[PDB]
Amino acid sequence: SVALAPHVGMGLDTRTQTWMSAEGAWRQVEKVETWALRHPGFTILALFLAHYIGTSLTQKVVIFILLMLVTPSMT
Amino acid sequence: SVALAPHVGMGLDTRTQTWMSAEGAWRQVEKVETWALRHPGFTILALFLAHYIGTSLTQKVVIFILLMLVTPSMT
Amino acid sequence: SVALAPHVGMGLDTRTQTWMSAEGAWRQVEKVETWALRHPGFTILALFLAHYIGTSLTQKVVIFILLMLVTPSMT
Amino acid sequence: MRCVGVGNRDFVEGLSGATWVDVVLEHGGCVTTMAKNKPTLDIELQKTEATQLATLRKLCIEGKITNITTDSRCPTQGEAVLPEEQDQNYVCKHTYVDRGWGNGCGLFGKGSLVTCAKFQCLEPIEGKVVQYENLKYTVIITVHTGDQHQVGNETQGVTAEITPQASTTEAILPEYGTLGLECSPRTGLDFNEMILLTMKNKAWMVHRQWFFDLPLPWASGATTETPTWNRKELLVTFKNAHAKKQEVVVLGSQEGAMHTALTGATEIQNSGGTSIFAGHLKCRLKMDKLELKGMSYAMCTNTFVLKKEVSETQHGTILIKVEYKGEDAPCKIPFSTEDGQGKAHNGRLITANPVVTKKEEPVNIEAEPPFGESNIVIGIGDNALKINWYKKGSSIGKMFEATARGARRMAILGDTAWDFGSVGGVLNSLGKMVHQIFGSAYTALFSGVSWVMKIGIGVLLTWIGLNSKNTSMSFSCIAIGIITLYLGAVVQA
Amino acid sequence: MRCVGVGNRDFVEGLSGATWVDVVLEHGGCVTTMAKNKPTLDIELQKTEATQLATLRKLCIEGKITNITTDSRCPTQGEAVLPEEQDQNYVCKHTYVDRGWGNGCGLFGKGSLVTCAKFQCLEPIEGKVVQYENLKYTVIITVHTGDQHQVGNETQGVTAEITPQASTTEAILPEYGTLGLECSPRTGLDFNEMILLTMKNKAWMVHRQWFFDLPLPWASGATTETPTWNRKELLVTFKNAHAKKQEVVVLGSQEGAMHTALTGATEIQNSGGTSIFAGHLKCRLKMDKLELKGMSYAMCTNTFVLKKEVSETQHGTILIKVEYKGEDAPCKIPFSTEDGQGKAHNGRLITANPVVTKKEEPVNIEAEPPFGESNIVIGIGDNALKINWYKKGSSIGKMFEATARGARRMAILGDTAWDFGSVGGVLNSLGKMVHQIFGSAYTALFSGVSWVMKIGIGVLLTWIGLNSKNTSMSFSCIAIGIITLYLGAVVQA
Amino acid sequence: TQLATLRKLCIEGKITNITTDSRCPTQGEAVLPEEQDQNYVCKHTYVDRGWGNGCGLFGKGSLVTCAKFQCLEPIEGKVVQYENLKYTVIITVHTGDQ
Amino acid sequence: MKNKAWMVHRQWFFDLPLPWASGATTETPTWNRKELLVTFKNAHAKKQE
Amino acid sequence: TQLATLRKLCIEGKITNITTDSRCPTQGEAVLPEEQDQNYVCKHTYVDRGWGNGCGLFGKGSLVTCAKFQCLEPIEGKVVQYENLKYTVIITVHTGDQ
Amino acid sequence: MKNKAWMVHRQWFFDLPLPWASGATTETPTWNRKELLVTFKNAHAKKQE
Amino acid sequence: QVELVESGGDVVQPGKSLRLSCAASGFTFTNYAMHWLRQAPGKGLEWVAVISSDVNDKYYADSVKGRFTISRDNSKNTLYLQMNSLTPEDTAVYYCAREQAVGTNPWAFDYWGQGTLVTVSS
Amino acid sequence: HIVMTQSPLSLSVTPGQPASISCKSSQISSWGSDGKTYLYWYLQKPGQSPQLLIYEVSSRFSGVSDRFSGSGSGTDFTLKISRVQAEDVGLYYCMQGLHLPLTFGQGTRLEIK
Ligand SMILES: *[C@@H]1O[C@H](CO)[C@@H](O[C@@H]2O[C@H](CO)[C@@H](O[C@@H]3O[C@H](CO[C@@H]4O[C@H](CO)[C@@H](O)[C@H](O)[C@@H]4O)[C@@H](O)[C@H](O[C@H]4O[C@H](CO)[C@@H](O)[C@H](O)[C@@H]4O)[C@@H]3O)[C@H](O)[C@H]2NC(C)=O)[C@H](O)[C@H]1NC(C)=O
Ligand SMILES: *[C@@H]1O[C@H](CO)[C@@H](O[C@@H]2O[C@H](CO)[C@@H](O[C@@H]3O[C@H](CO[C@@H]4O[C@H](CO)[C@@H](O)[C@H](O)[C@@H]4O)[C@@H](O)[C@H](O[C@H]4O[C@H](CO)[C@@H](O)[C@H](O)[C@@H]4O)[C@@H]3O)[C@H](O)[C@H]2NC(C)=O)[C@H](O)[C@H]1NC(C)=O
Ligand SMILES: *[C@@H]1O[C@H](CO)[C@@H](O[C@@H]2O[C@H](CO)[C@@H](O[C@@H]3O[C@H](CO[C@@H]4O[C@H](CO)[C@@H](O)[C@H](O)[C@@H]4O)[C@@H](O)[C@H](O[C@H]4O[C@H](CO)[C@@H](O)[C@H](O)[C@@H]4O)[C@@H]3O)[C@H](O)[C@H]2NC(C)=O)[C@H](O)[C@H]1NC(C)=O
Ligand SMILES: *[C@@H]1O[C@H](CO)[C@@H](O[C@@H]2O[C@H](CO)[C@@H](O[C@@H]3O[C@H](CO)[C@@H](O)[C@H](O)[C@@H]3O)[C@H](O)[C@H]2NC(C)=O)[C@H](O)[C@H]1NC(C)=O
Ligand SMILES: *[C@@H]1O[C@H](CO)[C@@H](O[C@@H]2O[C@H](CO)[C@@H](O[C@@H]3O[C@H](CO)[C@@H](O)[C@H](O)[C@@H]3O)[C@H](O)[C@H]2NC(C)=O)[C@H](O)[C@H]1NC(C)=O
Ligand SMILES: *[C@@H]1O[C@H](CO)[C@@H](O[C@@H]2O[C@H](CO)[C@@H](O)[C@H](O)[C@H]2NC(C)=O)[C@H](O)[C@H]1NC(C)=O
Repeated sequence: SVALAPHVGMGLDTRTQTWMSAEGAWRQVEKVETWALRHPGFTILALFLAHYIGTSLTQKVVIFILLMLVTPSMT
Repeated sequence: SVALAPHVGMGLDTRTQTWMSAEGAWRQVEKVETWALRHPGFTILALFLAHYIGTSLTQKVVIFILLMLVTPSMT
Repeated sequence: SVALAPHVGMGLDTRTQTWMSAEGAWRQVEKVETWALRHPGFTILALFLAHYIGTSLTQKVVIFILLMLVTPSMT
Repeated sequence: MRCVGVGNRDFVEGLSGATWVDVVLEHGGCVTTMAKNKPTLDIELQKTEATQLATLRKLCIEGKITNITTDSRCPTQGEAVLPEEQDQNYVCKHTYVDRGWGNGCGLFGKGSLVTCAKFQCLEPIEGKVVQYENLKYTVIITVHTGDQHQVGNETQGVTAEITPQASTTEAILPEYGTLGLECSPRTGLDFNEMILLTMKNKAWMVHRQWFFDLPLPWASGATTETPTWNRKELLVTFKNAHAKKQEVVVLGSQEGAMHTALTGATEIQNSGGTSIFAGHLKCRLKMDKLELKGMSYAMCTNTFVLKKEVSETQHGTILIKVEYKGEDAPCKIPFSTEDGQGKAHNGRLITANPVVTKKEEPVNIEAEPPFGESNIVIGIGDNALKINWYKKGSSIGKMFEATARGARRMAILGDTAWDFGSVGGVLNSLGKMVHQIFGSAYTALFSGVSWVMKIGIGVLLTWIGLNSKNTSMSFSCIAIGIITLYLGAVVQA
Repeated sequence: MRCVGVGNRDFVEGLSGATWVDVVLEHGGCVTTMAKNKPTLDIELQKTEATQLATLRKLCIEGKITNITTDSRCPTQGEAVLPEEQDQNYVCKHTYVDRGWGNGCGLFGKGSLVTCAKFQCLEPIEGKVVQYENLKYTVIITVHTGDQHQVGNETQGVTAEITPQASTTEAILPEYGTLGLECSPRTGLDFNEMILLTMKNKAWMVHRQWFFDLPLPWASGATTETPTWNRKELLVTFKNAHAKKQEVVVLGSQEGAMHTALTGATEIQNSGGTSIFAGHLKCRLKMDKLELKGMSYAMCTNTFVLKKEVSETQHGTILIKVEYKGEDAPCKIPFSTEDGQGKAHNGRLITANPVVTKKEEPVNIEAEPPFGESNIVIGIGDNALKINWYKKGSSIGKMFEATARGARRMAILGDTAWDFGSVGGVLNSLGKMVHQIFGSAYTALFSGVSWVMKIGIGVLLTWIGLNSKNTSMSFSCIAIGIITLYLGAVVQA
Repeated sequence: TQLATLRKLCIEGKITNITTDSRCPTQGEAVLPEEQDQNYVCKHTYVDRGWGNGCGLFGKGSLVTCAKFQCLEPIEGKVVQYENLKYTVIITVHTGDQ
Repeated sequence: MKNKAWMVHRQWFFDLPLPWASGATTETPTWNRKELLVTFKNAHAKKQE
Repeated sequence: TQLATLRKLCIEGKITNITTDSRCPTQGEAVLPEEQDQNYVCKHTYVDRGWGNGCGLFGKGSLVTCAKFQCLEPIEGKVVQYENLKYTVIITVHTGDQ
Repeated sequence: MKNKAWMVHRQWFFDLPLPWASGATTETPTWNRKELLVTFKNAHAKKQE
Repeated sequence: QVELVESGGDVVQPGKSLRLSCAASGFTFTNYAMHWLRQAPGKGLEWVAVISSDVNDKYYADSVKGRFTISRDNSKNTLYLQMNSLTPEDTAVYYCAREQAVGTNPWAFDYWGQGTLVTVSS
Repeated sequence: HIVMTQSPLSLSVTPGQPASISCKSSQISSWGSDGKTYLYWYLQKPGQSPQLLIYEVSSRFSGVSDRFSGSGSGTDFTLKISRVQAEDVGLYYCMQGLHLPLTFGQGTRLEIK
């Protein structure tokens, strides 16, 4: 559907509020949080994958964050 | 046949658009694509020949690509 | 164009004579002959490339012959 | 005014000591030539027609076969002879057919029969050639005079005719003066190497040497009710199906395959006159007889009302259209573009003299603003009209675009692009010579390679240069590879 | 012969010690259970229904906003209070608008206001659950009787009802005996995590938690015509600009907005009784009392004639259609197979035993040939009908196709796939337990990964397994890479 | 003001006149005379059919379902020009008025 | 839409996936890219809806 | 005998009703009403339009030219099913005959 | 073709670059790759025939 | 939210003409195929006429054929029903109805207008 | 023209009981191309313009209490009202929609007993 592709980062912004500022600020993060709450095992999988693909510690943390943020975002 | 040897590369280029140049550019590789998707075993044969004639990776690659490009035409 | 990719090599050979096989055999090399006699400098270029890519005489020869066979077609 | 929105124009500013500027008129795009105290004037090649074509060679797409005649010998009696084989009108080929007693020879074995059939072509391909004694280059010149109906109109302008017989012609711009327009048309497009190849009421401009290498029956080329075809066996096809007898087939209408065989050629009109619509002409411009209309007029003294909102050409020029609401005689329009937050003068008119001829008619001044944000001022300076406009971009971006345009023009015009806007200097001759030599070598050893094949050769050369240890070999090969990639990307428009 | 032609059929051979065969019926797939001496019947799970299903948590789609009311308080004293806030029918949010001497407040500063609106919802989307007591699978059974016309006939089978109350149902077949199928509908499909949601007389099967966690206002689920909703703020989109005031909007209709938020689920009918047309069911086909008809009949002698020209199905089966053109009593049809004039009998009869019940009506047989030239002799004597059929293929190809079919079955069913066509064996149970454990771990790890993310994860894990140590290389690479790639290339059904 | 409509999008659709045809296997894709109407959306697909569907040769057949599409509530996107834009500025001077 | 007007980036407006039309008002605007609304479910290879 | 056609190609076509419609440089793509029809063949390209063309905004627009298409004499494509082959073996004896 | 036949391979036939019609009898068939015959030319960006 | 209002119902002697107007609001009127409906007191509903989305596909019933004219004006968002040769049997309350938004039939009734009564007598 | 017949012309039911109406067509209302029966059902409340209840037969229009349910196929269709309220009094009209001259059935009625 068209419900994706929000008119978020176009950059032609002004002083006034957009269509749904307060309502649309936290929608994506709420979706990711509820997905992670619904499906816990993918956290274990992401920990394993980050540990066995990340050399340093910051690389581990970054790749784990990216995975946990992409999977619900990817779908 | 007259259809072979298209009048290309002569060098009498002009800022206008030449005849049928909208789609005459890519048909020389569309034929290769169709022939390769029709007959896949010659990929195996060409790869074997390229591997058995080679002292470096670059040489093997040029063997494979030139042979795979030249056989469908000779067809 | 449809004139490209002649229906050859399919393997449904029969003891009868196929269509236009009296002269359809040699036109794939007559085109190369005409193109080479039309544009002779690419012999120099192909020879230079074949010499600069080579660790043995056989490799250089196969480079030269395959390149000279493949360019007129790609034309 | 005729050269707004064309998309291939380029500004030719500056003059020589004797006020002559070279310019290469291309058929697709036009050329504006602004100058100091000269009316900026647009030039386009428009049509370059030719007349009185004389045919040189005729090929035929479609043939027809009549009177299939066969005659065979016995297995060991030699070759088979037909009486009309010696005629040049009949096409035929000898083959082998075994003949026993069922055929009636009386000796078992493998005989030989020849089947000669009459041949004629229904609608041949004409092959023309244009001799230099009949070219008609038609250069049209229009002046940037503020007019009501001139912007992009492309139908009004002074027309000058350039012929190889009469190289230089002086075109008379009305009331603005005259310009020399000394032009050399014999180096335009190498018409001694062109055959127009008219076919089915539409023409082309194929290369000459390519034409003689098509595999079709080529006729005589001289007018004759019944011509003689000399390779008739390229259309008709004989089939000896399992050695009993052979029929002949015509294999007709190679016309569709011709349309594929003409991929790189450029089309030419054929209705009435030939009217070749692709090419380029290089020639000079003498502007020592040009005058500015209205240099004796007064200064305007009333407010100007903008009639249509200002828009910008692709190249950055604003095209204003002011209308004069004031009771005064025809006079010069004061014009000064104050820059952003300052009195500085960094924008200039591209129209030499923006005068209002009549009170009623509106003029349409074209001017390029300062490259940032500015305020064009039109009027007496107290109640003047402050037409504001904002340009977006970077000057370095403009330089990059200019370099890209120059590279493309160099690739398209060969060596001739070296003297496009050349006043005539020490460097330009040397650059012309060196580019002549290098381009000659490059075309000699890259002529006829395809688009994709050229790209592949360039990539291979780049790789070889990147791997070779020798500095000279690596640099030369890398440079050749990069040039080859660019040319391959920009081969055939 | 109801099964022939569905293209998703599959054969089930062999019988257990007490002649029971476990098969797992799937909608769109009909098993064909052959046997040594039992008629080769076809079973397809016909239709699954549900009656008197209740409702819970009906949800809202689009709303109406009326009675927009506002109220503000003086700045820096108290916060805006409106009595309608306590009511469950009014939804509203607090914001800090500015006020001053223009609005009559004594002191300049930010003062809160509230704008509450009545949320009369419209077009609810009921979510209905079904419990196990009302489930009713219906199983159709067809026997290869060799009838006149039942080649692909979908209304030519006996039907048996199945419910969790009584699952060991009977099946009385005409002149063939009875078969007992002791299915278990309790483990086939979940139906305790499935919630049917109805929208505009359309409905799907969704997971319970996924339906519960939907950002739309949800009601209690009672039958009251005017219920009280919860989380109404998800559809009112309060907005304030310039901090002067705030207005309320309805945020439109989500009917098609949730119409792809619900994209992976299967559809249902929901026309009166809600037939589901999806899922699967396992059953034990104890074929002990099913003796085939016409065991003691003689064999015919007169010749046969084909009526419909013999043709091959997708799985290599041959559908011979013959009519006994004689006068003999009801008999059994002879059958013989030879390859290369050598009687090897490399042929099998999918139909258990073909007979001609009536002389006038033709009889149809489903034979199975070998992988090559084979002549099928039907009658007896010199004038017997002979059919020359050549199935093109090889045993390796058939084995690979069977492996692909089994992999698909395991990927869709899961642990239950081991029960398909499997007599009670030690190896089957040992594989079943291991696959239950591994599948539970796999689904707990991957519950909620998309079709495009499984492929990526599998590629990354096989890349890790390409270059590793201590046998983690082999384990991770082979197992997880191959399994995840297969399940990312098959998942979407 | 005086702005012009550029293009119209559709947010609600109605489907009427659902029509279907199917051909036997090893024959061309099924055809409707309605495939070439401007208002019809029509998608080819496959289907299995043998002797049960009245066709002698077993295999996968081709059926097509064309449907007439008419919109119900379009959504317009209208561009604004530059010769009609009008800004309006109030200049209130501090006079210390009542 | 429905007495609500928004300002959106021009390229984004073209990018969004809905069936569009010429825009000039007329009878029966022939819709382009109209497959985005119609969905063609196949009922497990027996028939189409 | 009894060949059933499977696919038809056409050598020669004919074009009628060349129809063009262009937009302004930054108004998006160009739309013709019969583009959605499956009988018309056409392709979108780019043509610059200034004031001579009459748009009013200088730049590079886009136009699409849809023309009706029909094939004069197509190529038939047959297929012979095995239910209709007729092999005709002829046998003659070596009997001494005149 | 043109009152003379051949015996080409099946898979080759489906790979010719010509507008392929439906194959079922119909007075007006629908061609599905029509852009392989007609050719459009945008000569120096003014108009195309 | 759809709102259909009627206008034009009045008393009239037989034979004389009258035009009935159906003003509509709350939806895009131009992309719809409006209907007309009537019901005499003490009787069932009776169909009258239909105008399609395209203005050139009008239809009428048998008992009212060749006597009534139905016409839409998209710009003014009104439906005009010009009725001629009216008789005392034809008098009834007339309902203006909308099309089915969700469904397959090209002709159906989602929403009915308020309803106007036309009285015909001598 | 399709003759439409409704089995009851008046129903008196006490509240809390089911009332069923049978409308039998004269010819088949099933459209062969799509296999959908095109029937419709309207309720005209006392002194009100009629609304819509059952588009097609299985389906149900929005804004309608869940109690109403359409049934039947092939020229003999049937409604059902699980629980009857005071607001269900009216004039239920079955109408065909298959053929263009849309014909309603004779008006039935439902009064509280
Ligand atoms: C190649 O192949 C073509 C055709 O395949 C041949 O064409 C032949 O052309 C000639 C002359 O054009 C035709 O001869 C005509 O014969 C007519 C028959 O009359 C009788 O014929 C028999 C047998 O031939 C004789 O025994 C009788 O005595 C008669 O002559 C004859 O009537 C006719 O004369 C007529 O011609 C004029 C027009 O020119 C008429 O107006 C007039 O009435 C007059 O009577 C011709 O002589 C011959 O039939 C054609 N062959 C065919 C059709 O198969 C070419 O000859 C072949 N060779 C070459 C080199 O082209
Ligand atoms: C594609 O392109 C083709 C041609 O390029 C178009 O073909 C058009 O076909 C129609 C109908 O076949 C032609 O219309 C004819 O117009 C005749 C002119 O009469 C007057 O015309 C003017 C202006 O149109 C009107 O104002 C007057 O009121 C008159 O009508 C008209 O006389 C004629 O009617 C005649 O048709 C029958 C045969 O069908 C005759 O026997 C009879 O005498 C009758 O009078 C037609 O209406 C039109 O001229 C053609 N266009 C041309 C030739 O350029 C297609 O329409 C284009 N589109 C499509 C989709 O194919
Ligand atoms: C999409 O699907 C819809 C579904 O309804 C189709 O709608 C059709 O609309 C047409 C109107 O153009 C309807 O035509 C009517 O047919 C009636 C059939 O009557 C019998 O059939 C034969 C066959 O012709 C008739 O000749 C006999 O009269 C039979 O009785 C017909 O009675 C009716 O006449 C009405 O109108 C005329 C003209 O005003 C009056 O004189 C007459 O008295 C009566 O009032 C119409 O001709 C057709 O019935 C509808 N379809 C169905 C299934 O009923 C669309 O056609 C489909 N396609 C499109 C593109 O929308
Ligand atoms: C391009 O240039 C040509 C020629 O300069 C323009 O044609 C001219 O157009 C104007 C405007 O219509 C004509 O003026 C009108 O003339 C008529 C008849 O004389 C008169 O009745 C009107 O009151 C008005 O004066 C003018 O005659 C005409 N000149 C010609 C045709 O030679 C053309 O408009 C320019 N622009 C374009 C887009 O072509
Ligand atoms: C599927 O099974 C059904 C039920 O067995 C088949 O229906 C039957 O079809 C036969 C063949 O047409 C019918 O026989 C005919 O009966 C009529 C009247 O009885 C008679 O006049 C004819 O001469 C012929 O004998 C039979 O009646 C019919 N039975 C029914 C409908 O109950 C059906 O044909 C099978 N196949 C398919 C594809 O449905
Ligand atoms: C809430 O809004 C409704 C309607 O939106 C108001 O009801 C209206 O009341 C006035 C006078 O009381 C009547 O003239 C209207 O006809 C009513 N509208 C209807 C019935 O739709 C109502 O007064 C508002 N306030 C409350 C507290 O309900």
